[PDB]
Amino acid sequence: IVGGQECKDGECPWQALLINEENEGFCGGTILSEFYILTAAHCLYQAKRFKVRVGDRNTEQEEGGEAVHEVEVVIKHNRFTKETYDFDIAVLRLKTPITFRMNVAPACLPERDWAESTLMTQKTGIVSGFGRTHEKGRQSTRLKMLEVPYVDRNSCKLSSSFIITQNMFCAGYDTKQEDACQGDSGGPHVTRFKDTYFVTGIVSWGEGCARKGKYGIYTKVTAFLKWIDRSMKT
Amino acid sequence: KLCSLDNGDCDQFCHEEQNSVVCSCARGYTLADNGKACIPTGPYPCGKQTLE
Ligand SMILES: O=C(N[C@H]1CCC[C@H]1NC(=O)c1ccc(Cl)s1)c1ccc(-n2ccccc2=O)cc1
Repeated sequence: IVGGQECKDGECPWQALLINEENEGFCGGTILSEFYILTAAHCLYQAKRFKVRVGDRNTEQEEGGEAVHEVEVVIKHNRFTKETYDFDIAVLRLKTPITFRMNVAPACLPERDWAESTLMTQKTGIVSGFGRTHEKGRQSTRLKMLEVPYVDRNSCKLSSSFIITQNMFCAGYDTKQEDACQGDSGGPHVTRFKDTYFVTGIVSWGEGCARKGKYGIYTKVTAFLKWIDRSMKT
Repeated sequence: KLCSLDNGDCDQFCHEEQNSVVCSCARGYTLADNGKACIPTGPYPCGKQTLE
């Protein structure tokens, strides 16, 4: 995350962190239920064997609320390709159920029609992650969040040098220096409605970070609600 | 506007059936007796920050 703020105690309980064999985070994810995690398909390439950590807000030390979970089944969408980055979505079924507590709780899955009409028409969304604080730099050791405005679909298609498919949407600022970055991929993008946070996106990609004339690209969750449903059964 | 009018007074999901407002909740919530509010069934309902 570039810009934005630190997630304070209990503010982003649905954040998950994929860690490699060296216990270092390479990507993010979203808690969907005691057994399921939502993330990006391109993250499944950032490492061979990885685990999921929840309840963490500061990577440097261990507060006592963290928990590492092993992945039982990896469910990546079969239409994903690094050539386009379309269908950038995956679901992880954990071996052990997540125990909800302070800083550990699921985000809500909304109904398609209502979400597109009521959530994505709101002004902004919320993105989070332990990613880079500057286009060039080391990952963050603190969990950060950032409010990013929904960008006109036409405006973003115009500003991109790659095809924005119907499985993606843009969020961010044209010139302002705030945006997600390397390391936040697969992380959560949620939208608030009456003090309730619904999952509306998945951190997917961007041309640089916070660059002028460039926005953030997210996987459109309302496009995969049934896919997600099936995944949480098989 | 029904659903287009302040979400039809629903706490969460709003649908229009028979040209009337029908509210519904996400998994883990129960529709209250007024048929509009959504009541959580556990201590860690989805979508809520754990602020306590
Ligand atoms: O790794 C990437 N960019 C990096 C830029 C700096 C670090 C990363 N920046 C991000 O990860 C995000 C920035 C802001 C968000 Cl949100 S995520 C990437 C950029 C472009 C594409 N890409 C898209 C469509 C088709 C082909 C294609 O190569 C894939 C991956």
